[PDB]
Amino acid sequence: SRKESYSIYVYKVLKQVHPDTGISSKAMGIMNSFVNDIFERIAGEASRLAHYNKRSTITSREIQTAVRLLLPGELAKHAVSEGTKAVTKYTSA
Amino acid sequence: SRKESYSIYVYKVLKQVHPDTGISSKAMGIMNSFVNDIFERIAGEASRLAHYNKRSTITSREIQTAVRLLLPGELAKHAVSEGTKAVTKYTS
Amino acid sequence: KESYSIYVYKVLKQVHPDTGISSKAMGIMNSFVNDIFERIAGEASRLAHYNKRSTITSREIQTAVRLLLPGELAKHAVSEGTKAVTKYTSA
Amino acid sequence: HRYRPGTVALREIRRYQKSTELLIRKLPFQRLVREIAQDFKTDLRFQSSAVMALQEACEAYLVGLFEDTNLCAIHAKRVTIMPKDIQLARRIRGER
Amino acid sequence: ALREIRRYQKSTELLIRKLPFQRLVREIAQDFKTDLRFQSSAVMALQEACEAYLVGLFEDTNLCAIHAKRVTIMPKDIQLARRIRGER
Amino acid sequence: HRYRPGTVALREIRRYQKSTELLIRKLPFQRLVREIAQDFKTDLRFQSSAVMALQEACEAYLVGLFEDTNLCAIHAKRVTIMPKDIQLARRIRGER
Amino acid sequence: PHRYRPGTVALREIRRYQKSTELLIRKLPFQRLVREIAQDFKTDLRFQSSAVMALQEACEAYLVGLFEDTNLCAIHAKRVTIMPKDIQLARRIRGER
Amino acid sequence: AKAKTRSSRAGLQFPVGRVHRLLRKGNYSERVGAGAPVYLAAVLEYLTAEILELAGNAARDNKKTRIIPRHLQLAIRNDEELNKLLGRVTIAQGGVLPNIQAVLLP
Amino acid sequence: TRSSRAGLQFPVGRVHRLLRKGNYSERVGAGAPVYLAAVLEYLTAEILELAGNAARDNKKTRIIPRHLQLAIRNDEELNKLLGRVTIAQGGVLPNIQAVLLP
Amino acid sequence: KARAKAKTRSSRAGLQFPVGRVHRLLRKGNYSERVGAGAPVYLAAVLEYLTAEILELAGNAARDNKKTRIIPRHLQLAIRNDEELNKLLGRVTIAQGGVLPNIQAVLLP
Amino acid sequence: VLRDNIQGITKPAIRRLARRGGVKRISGLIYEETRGVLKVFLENVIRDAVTYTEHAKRKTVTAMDVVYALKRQGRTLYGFG
Amino acid sequence: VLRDNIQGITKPAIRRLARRGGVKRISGLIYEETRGVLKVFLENVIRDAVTYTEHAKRKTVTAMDVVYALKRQGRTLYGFGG
Amino acid sequence: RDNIQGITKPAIRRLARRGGVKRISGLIYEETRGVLKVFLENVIRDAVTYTEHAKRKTVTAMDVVYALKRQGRTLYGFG
Amino acid sequence: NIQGITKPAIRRLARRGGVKRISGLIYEETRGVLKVFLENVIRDAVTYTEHAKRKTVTAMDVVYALKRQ
DNA sequence: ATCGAGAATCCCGGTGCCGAGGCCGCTCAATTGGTCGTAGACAGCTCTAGCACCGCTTAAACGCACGTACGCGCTGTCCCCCGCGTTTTAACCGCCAAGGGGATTACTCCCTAGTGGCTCGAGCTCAATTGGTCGTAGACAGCTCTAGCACCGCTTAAACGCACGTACGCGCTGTCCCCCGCGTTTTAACCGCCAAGGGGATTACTCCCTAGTCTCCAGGCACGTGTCAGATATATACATCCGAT
DNA sequence: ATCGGATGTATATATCTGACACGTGCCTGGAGACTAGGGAGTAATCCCCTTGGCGGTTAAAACGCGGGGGACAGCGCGTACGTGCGTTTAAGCGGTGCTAGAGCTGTCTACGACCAATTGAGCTCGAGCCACTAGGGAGTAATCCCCTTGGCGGTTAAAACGCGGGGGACAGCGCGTACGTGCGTTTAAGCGGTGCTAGAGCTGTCTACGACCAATTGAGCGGCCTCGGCACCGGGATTCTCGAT
Repeated sequence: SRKESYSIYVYKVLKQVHPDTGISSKAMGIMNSFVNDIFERIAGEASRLAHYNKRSTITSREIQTAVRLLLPGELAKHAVSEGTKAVTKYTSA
Repeated sequence: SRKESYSIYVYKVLKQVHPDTGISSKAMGIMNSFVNDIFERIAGEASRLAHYNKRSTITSREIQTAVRLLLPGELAKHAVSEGTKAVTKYTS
Repeated sequence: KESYSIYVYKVLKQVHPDTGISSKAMGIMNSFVNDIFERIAGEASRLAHYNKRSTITSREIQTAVRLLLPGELAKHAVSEGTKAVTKYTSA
Repeated sequence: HRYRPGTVALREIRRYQKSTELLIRKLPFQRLVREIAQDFKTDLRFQSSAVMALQEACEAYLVGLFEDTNLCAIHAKRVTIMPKDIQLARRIRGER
Repeated sequence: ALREIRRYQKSTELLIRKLPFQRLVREIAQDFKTDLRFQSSAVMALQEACEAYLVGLFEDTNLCAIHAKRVTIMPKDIQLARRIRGER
Repeated sequence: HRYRPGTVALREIRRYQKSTELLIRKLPFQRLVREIAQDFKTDLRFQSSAVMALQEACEAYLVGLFEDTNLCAIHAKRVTIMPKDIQLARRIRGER
Repeated sequence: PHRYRPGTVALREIRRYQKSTELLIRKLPFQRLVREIAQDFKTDLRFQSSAVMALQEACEAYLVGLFEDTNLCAIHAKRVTIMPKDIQLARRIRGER
Repeated sequence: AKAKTRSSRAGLQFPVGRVHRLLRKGNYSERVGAGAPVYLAAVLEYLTAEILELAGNAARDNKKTRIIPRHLQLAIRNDEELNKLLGRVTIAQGGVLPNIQAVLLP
Repeated sequence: TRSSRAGLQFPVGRVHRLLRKGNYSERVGAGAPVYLAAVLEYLTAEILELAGNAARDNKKTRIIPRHLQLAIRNDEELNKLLGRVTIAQGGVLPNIQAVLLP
Repeated sequence: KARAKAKTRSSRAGLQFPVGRVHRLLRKGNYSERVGAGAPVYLAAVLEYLTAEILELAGNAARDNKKTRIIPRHLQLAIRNDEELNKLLGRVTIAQGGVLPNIQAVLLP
Repeated sequence: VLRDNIQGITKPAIRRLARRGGVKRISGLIYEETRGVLKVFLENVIRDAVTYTEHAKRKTVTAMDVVYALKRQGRTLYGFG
Repeated sequence: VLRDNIQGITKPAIRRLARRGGVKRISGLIYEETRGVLKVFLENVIRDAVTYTEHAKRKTVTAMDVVYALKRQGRTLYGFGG
Repeated sequence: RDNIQGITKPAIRRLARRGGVKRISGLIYEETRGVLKVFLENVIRDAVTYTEHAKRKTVTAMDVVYALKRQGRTLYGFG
Repeated sequence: NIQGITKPAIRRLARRGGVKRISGLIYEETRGVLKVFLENVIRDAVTYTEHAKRKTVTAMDVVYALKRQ
């Protein structure tokens, strides 16, 4: 009976950035479609970019060069920053 | 600069079978490629089954079991007859 | 009554030391090496004959490997072969 | 007290650009989708969410086409959008 | 000389001089990476791409011009083509 | 409850594609081979390796032919293999 | 305004071309194909004409045999128009794919 | 000891564990490294936060406490980078930016 | 010539040389080349008869490739023997699938 | 003037496969009048190579099936799932090997 | 059991669509033209959808078939499924 | 009990072979048809095989005769005497 | 370059006519081109390698016929 | 170096693109267009080299950078 | 660019409702820890090939000037779209229930965990290695003349694009064959042990056959030649196909 | 089936040209002849693996049967493909360079065959060590209930529509500007190379790091209830157009 989404996490981020505002159901579906879409773009480019280089593993390097490919300009910088900072905040277990 | 072929012999047999008719050059090339091909088949198989029985000589027995392997049906029978006839006339 | 069994076992224990082979799989393996041998030697003999030379050298064997083997196989094999020959010539 | 030609029009442009609702009526579009769908398979049903996806797509596509067409019309030194413009727009868009 | 359309439309050969384009691609590349080398196959691939893109844009541009009841291409037309093609 | 037609069929497909054993009963096939061989030469013995080689060959050939036949059947927009399919398949194969 | 029933000059052409015995592709476009395709594998090859004609005889023979096989697949599905499904089935059965 | 979620070690709201599962199941690779899902989750959270701030300020600017589709559309279509990223997408129930060509004014 | 002792047109001597020089074996028996010559002459004669009557029935006097193609492809055994072969400039047997007739 | 210790050419080449046997087979197989001295080390090297390729693929294929031996089925799974190797051995049938599991999609529920 | 519904896309509706698109004056023979364009667009999106639905072996096309159909046609849609 | 052994190839056996080939539904006139094709396939291989053992002047068909016959007719077989 | 499309549609139609087909769908004309290309790519690839082993720079008819023979398509009429 | 792409060449393109007459302000304009196209494709190409631990741009990198368009 | 009129929107305060949002109980997807086998990072090497730079023709870029096409703004006629009031239509709401059909559940089958053949050493033997002789393939360089590219002018077949209409592809519908699932009944496959011999395999023994070498010559290859078989060009004769009776 | 009435192919009739058949001249190879010696033939014998032989159990084949799902035929439509015509295009025939290189040559070194003897690797032979009864997953048939389809009943928003008149489409016109062209000048691309070396692409090695496993649990999800944020309304306040001048 259960079907998954990203709704609780975009609510978490939403209350992180705008504690006062909320969100309607449709806007929630837009956000979830956005997260799924950008996920499939990044993972797609990462898989193809692993294949071109004949390497059988998707690493954080593939994700970051894919992120440099899909995102335009300054976004790709912040994305590359957050993504790497988080990974180090994870490496020190 | 001397490159042999089978042209003279296919012409001789051709006049044996149809003395009035002739042959074009192209058809002659098909004929010569054909005889070369069938040669490669019979000699190849003869060598292989000579190698299978440890024997080191390709004799008329290897040629005839090879021709039984490659040629189909009545072709194979008539061929085996021709070969034995030629060998027997040659021996005498 | 010889075969290629000991050499495929040596290669096996070289690449996957824990696993072994059943007799049937062993017959599949050496039957395979026998077949591929006859392929390479066949093409080598044919193209040595085509260029009217009476010697099958490492040059003919490599063009046979290039004709029969597909893609990267033919590349990786060619590396092994040439490297082996060099390791043989200097030794 | 008539309104001069061309002022109620851009009044409507402001109104409908500020609005966000679907602009073609629901049941006609629904029956259109059903009739079109009968060609590829006859016994087809549609989840309401599906026809609503198809209508959001349709209206979005048509407003984008209409703005591009408006660009072509202005490019021919005009104010009236006419089939010349739409056919040029879908020609360059590659929509054939 | 409407023949220029005849001639060059029938042709299948590069229309921009090769090595000037080579320095163009090289200069453009200096922004993204220092001491890039290029194998010639690559520069010829992107030059062919360039030529294809430019001729397609030019056909669209001529369609805009003809649609405005003119015959001469103007920046109006190229910008109109790129603002409906989905370009910047 | 009882199984819909065509379910035990797919169970058998999964089972036998995952399987790796001979599917023709050993002794009937053995005498088939012997009977066929008696036509070409009489008073023959067979080492067991030989008849089992012939069975591995036969069964492999038949499963490959059956996949091709299934492709012909599906190509005619069907699910049932019929001699139309076998004859078409070994005609494209060149098997006279 | 004489018009032949659709299908008449088609098999009229098949009768013609089956009794014919000549190459069916323009030899110079085919030669340009052979030259460009070969250009990837080795640079500036020369071709004796007999060789290019060997390749055209081979090519055309292969394509007419494939076409009879594909036509057989087409009729087996109870139509008369050959379409890529037929070609792909035919090549998959002859062992080309 | 008592288990923590990878998303928390990463300092993220988005589910690193889910992203990993989706990467593996979708057969993008034979094998997925351990830093991939935490990175990708981090970027999804970043972009999500970007659109959610801009939309937040859109709704706030429009006397409302709740983000509605129109607020997301105004958010993206007025931001060059996002509008490029989301150029060939259509925000359902989002409408279009108010824009009248100057030639059409009186 | 040995070919005359055997009673054949094809060259026993040439085929013998080919067998020895040809990478088939080391020793070549004495009866092998006359047998092989006999078989090659036989098959040659057969297809040359069928081709002969094909050309003659075409009212042309000289055998052309097409005549060899009709000769081979219209004979069951010969068609099998030369199955994966391609007779250059030979065309195809006239054959129209019956379902396609008008 | 005593000899040197006999060392095998197969070892000089750095191979497990028998250069000496391969050489003998080349000469006896009536392929040529003459076999070059570097030919058998080349041929042996390639035979060992392909053996290694299929033998690794089969080995870890069997290890996925949680078994300590390689049986015919494991090497056929190795061959038929590798585009190049399957292409090379498209006309052979590994006795006791079975077939790759595949059900035509139109036949599934 | 329906036919001739392309005229059901009323002229005021099309007019509104144009107004949102920023159009001020709209020629009269566009209203039919637009309908034509609309039909073919829809005809494709639906046809694509059905193949997705037929692939999932159902008898109702879900919104995910619409969204997949559009995504293949380069027009991704947010807010459904 | 040596004549008519082509009938000894039961309908279930053929059915299994077909299932391994991935077929779901099987018409009945195949059970005879397939028998026929098998009878001829086998008829060819043994013929080749027998001539090989007839050439070696023996009286048992050996496994090498089968594997050689299969290669000869373009169906190489791995696993029996190399 | 880009020569494949140079094999005209009428030509393909002719090859088809010799093969005995009456009615031909249009998407064959592209399909067949593909089918031809890879086929040619194989035989030619063999031929040139035959040339390269022979240390020549012209591909001879014998390289073509050898390529065809080693691909199971023996060709008569060129040597 | 953007002005290396010369007026006779832009001409040759517009004619290849079927253009009769050409306003003189086109050239700089089309030059600009060319730049951005190159500026984009080239960029992607080099990020395919940077990911490949390389310092030369191979032609594969430009065909992958091109299909990203 | 005024002023009154006044029409349309804009705005604000009230009504009330439905979904946003949070607690909750809970289930199932994420976490946890240790092996271990291998993907990939990294380093170094081989030699490709990328790069910067040489001059030299000549193709083409370039700089003017000239005169002409074109486009751009102005004007007159006029077509047709806009705005609006009045009638006409069918959309919308909500609600309703029946039920299709997709979701969800309860079995059931599969697929594992658990309680004889293939590796390892002792004793030969047949083949691989050694190294020195000897005879020849073939490595190598070059001279020649074939023959493969390259271009070109004309003709004219053939590609090509397209207009038109029917014939075929494709789906949809109904019916009825006939295949599958499944339980019962009926064979005959498989298996169990065992020995007698056929026939394959070894061995040993002499001996017929073939390779190999040389000299002789005639049979077969390379050109040259002349011509008639077939090629090409045109006309007619005949076999068709189309439609209508 | 059966006339006319076109259409297109086959055949015929004329003419001619070049591909084929035959001589001419040469030269490489096949034919005798001869001995050695090595593989082949033959005998006896050794020994293994093929063949039988018979019942007993029971795993599987055969059989029967109910239904259900799929083959298959008929029909209806729409549109893809085949025919046909006129225009365009480049192919192909013919005949010309020119020069890359296929093809033949001689020569002298390498190198690979050949042998004897020598040893060890690989073979063989024997010995001995590594089915049931649960519980998750995967399909799958039954069953649950959610969500699609269709009806009520209107009223009422929204489509239709009809009409005049305002304005924008558009066609022409005139003129001035700013492309196009042509020809004289130049310049730098292109091209055959050399000189150098960054790096690419490949191999080898070693480690770090992800697959992989059930067992546990707490994060997230379906359900459920509450309440305020937000849509909607009415009526006034603002602003924004419109006309006349």
